[PDB]
Formats: sequence, structure tokens, C-alpha cells
Amino acid sequence: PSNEERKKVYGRLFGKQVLAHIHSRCQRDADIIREKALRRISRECIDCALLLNKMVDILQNARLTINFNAAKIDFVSLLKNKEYLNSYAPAYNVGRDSVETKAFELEKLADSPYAPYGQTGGFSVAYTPNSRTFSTTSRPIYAALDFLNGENGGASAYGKSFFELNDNVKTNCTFSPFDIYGHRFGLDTSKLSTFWHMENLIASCQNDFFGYNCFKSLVKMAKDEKFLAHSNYGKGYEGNYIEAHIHGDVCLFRDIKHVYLSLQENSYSKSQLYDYAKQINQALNRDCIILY
Amino acid sequence: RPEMRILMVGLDAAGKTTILYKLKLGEIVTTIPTIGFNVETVEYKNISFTVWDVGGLDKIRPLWRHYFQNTQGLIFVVDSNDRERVNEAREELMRMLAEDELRDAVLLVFANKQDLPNAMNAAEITDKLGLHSLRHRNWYIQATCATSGDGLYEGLDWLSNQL
Ligand SMILES: Nc1nc2c(ncn2[C@@H]2O[C@H](COP(=O)(O)OP(=O)(O)O)[C@@H](O)[C@H]2O)c(=O)[nH]1
Ligand SMILES: [Mg+2]
Repeated sequence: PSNEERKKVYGRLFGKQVLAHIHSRCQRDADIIREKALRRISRECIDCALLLNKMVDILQNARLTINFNAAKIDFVSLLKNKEYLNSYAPAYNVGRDSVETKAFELEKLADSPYAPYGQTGGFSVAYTPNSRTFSTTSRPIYAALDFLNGENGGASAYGKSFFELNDNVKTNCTFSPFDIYGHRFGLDTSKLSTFWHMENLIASCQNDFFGYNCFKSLVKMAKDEKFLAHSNYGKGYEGNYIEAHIHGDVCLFRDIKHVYLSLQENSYSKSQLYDYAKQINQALNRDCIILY
Repeated sequence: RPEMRILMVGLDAAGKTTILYKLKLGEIVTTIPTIGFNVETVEYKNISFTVWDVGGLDKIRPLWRHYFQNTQGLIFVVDSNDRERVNEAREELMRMLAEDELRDAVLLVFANKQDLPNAMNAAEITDKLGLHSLRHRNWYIQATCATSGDGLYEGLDWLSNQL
């Protein structure tokens, strides 16, 4: 095997150990998490267990989205890369490494045989990691759990276009009610959950008294009440969306259900966009590219 | 290169992840709980196998049906030393083979952990899984040891011929 390939694989194994660590934390605290969630459910509203299961099923069956801006980046060059890459593949990356280290408790993995491939070893003067073995594949790809089916995806701040990933990808994700780079998350590892512990999310999501309210939106959607999402849902940072962290690679179009391309916010013309959608969709024999 | 899509399923602790990363790296990786899944491409005999190591589709069967239509090969891994759970593996294999969207996929059974002293051979596993009672299914069973690598590339040979 190629040495760079071994580097990528070791990175992915480290990421899977991160996911296993968060999942272990959630398995340890299942009872207190369920009791806090039921506490919130009985506080807001009935049969709470059934409502909690409805909310869990809604969060689990929600679509996973990755927003991009087709007017600032060439979506054709994005799709031809055959893979979506995180920010490590740049003075922003140092704060991302600190935020990820404190949020995912990466120091608890220092004894792993894959820690050399998931540790940057600090950044040099050029904002480049000192470690020659650190791999991009060890850090997650950032997405959103778009449980209200946002008009422009789950995190429209990053662009009007967005991938909708295959649902199985959600099983390799951690979830946070606030973006871990923001103030409201507070570098609190106890606010992270896995695909099998959405209850923690229900116990941790925001219930703000003005603007978009995540908790009330999830409760109303659980009761099968038809409503339009708040106009700030997914538009900002902080608590406007449920942040997801995909631990593993995202391959195009292997892991892609749909690509919602914005017609207005795009560097290509209408004719060219329709031609690309027809070409790609006919080549894949699927309705993957959707213009809107 | 030609690609073959493979879903590797089976009970937990059967040895799926060890098989995947023994084929991919040539090493025996540390036991990492498969909370969701792994997926790796293995280049063998001019074929690019895309292998999904699914931790457990027991409670998430709808989440994987999207791939079922294009799943060319199913690899069912069984712990040949786990006599207490071999019939559980039989029921799981029946549930997998009852999926209409997998009706055209070929079946490769890995009777894993043959290095253990009390492991049943490929024939006994063939009987306890009920493979001979199958109809309209192209199947094959291969005794393997994920630690050493014996049997793995033979199963990859059979899957290669079924392409
Ligand atoms: N003796 C023996 N042990 C094995 C073999 N393959 C896997 N194991 C062990 O079985 C345990 C679980 O393996 P794992 O890959 O996690 O199975 P999985 O849950 O199906 O992915 C690990 O401790 C492995 O070392 C084998 O061929 N022989
Ligand atoms: Mg496994």
C-alpha cells in the first residue's frame, strides 16, 4: 500500500476512534440524558416517552446537508474532485484544531497507535501542521442535520447550494446543537451525541425565547403539525442549525443522494446548468443533480 | 478500472473490520467499535472493490436500501468458533437474503476464525447456515483466518469471477 494511502487510512481509523469515544460517553450517560430529555418534554407540553421517540425518529430520519456557494467556487471542479474535503486539505486551521481538540477530547486518544495521524503537533509559522504524519482524514467533514427541510439546506450561510448525503452517512456522525466553533457551544463535550443518542441533542438544543426556536420546532414537528420553518433556521451560526460532524470521507457521487444547485447563485448560466444536470444525471442513471 | 460494490455484513465480533483492513492495509488493526460503518477500496486483479463494513444494519435497514440496487456482492462473515450464536447468524443471513432489492447479488460466506481450536469447518457452517437450501442464489463459502489472511484472497477470487 502507498505510504500516503496508509496515512489516509490511519487518519480515518483515528476519526472512527473519535466517534467511538463520543458514543462511549453517550452510552455511559444514557440514563441521565434520557431523564433530562423527558424533563424538558414534560416541562414544555401527555405521553412523553412516545413524544421523545417521535423526536428521535425525526432527528434520525432527517436529511444530512453540506452547503456550498456555487458563485464563489466552481461546482464543476468541486464534483470532478470525486471527494469533498475539509479545511485541512490558512490561519483558520489552528483555531479549528484547538476547537476540535477541546470539543472531541482528542487528548484522550493520545495513547492510540493512530494518534500520530490525528495530531497536528502544532502549526508552524505558515499555519501548516508540524507533523509530517498528520492526515486530513482524521478530522470530520462539517455538515448539518436539516430536520426542518430548509429551503436552502441546513446551513445556507455557506451558500445557496448543498449536497444531500445518503442517510447511512448519518451513522458516522457526531451531532451538536451549536456549531462547536461558536460561543454557545462553549467547548462542552457533553453537548455532543451520536446517531444512536439523539436524546442528548433533544436535551441540549436551544429553546430561545426570540427568533428561531429549535426545541419548539422539533416538538411541533413531532406532533405532525404542519408549519413553515422560521426564517432564521439555518441562516446564521451558533444555534440556528444542528451541526453534524462526518467522521470519514465523503465521495462524489458515491455518498451523495442529491446535489441541489442554485440557479440564481451560480457562476454558470441557465443553459449550462441544465446541460450539466442532464449530462451528470444521465451518466449516473439517477436524479442526483436537482436545479432549483 | 472495473468496480464491484460489496456489502460486508454479519454479527458483531465476527471479524468484519479486521478482514476489511487486512485486505486494505495488510495489518491487524486495533479493535475499533464500528459505531456506523467503514468503507474502503481494495485493488485486486484489476478490480476496484468498494467494500462497506456495516457495523449493524439491524435497526437501520431503511438507511442502506439506497445501495441495495447496485450491491453486486454480499459478504456474510461468521464467527466459526461462536457455536452459541451461529443460528442467530443464520436468521440474520435469512433477513439479508429476503430483501428483494438484493435478489441478484452474489453471496460469499466467510467462515472466519478457523485458527481457533474449536472452530467448525466450512462444511458445518454451510449446514448450520442452511446454504444448501438456497435457490436461485449464486453462493460460495470460504474458510478464512482474518489475522493471518488465509482464505481472504480466495473469496476475492470467487467474487472476481462472479463480476
Ligand atoms: N482468533 C481470531 N480472532 C479474530 C479473527 N478475526 C477477527 N478476530 C478478533 O475478533 C474480534 C472482533 O473482530 P472485529 O473485526 O471487530 O469483528 P466485527 O465486529 O465484525 O467488525 C477482534 O478482537 C479480533 O482480533 C480470526 O480470524 N481469528
Ligand atoms: Mg466491526
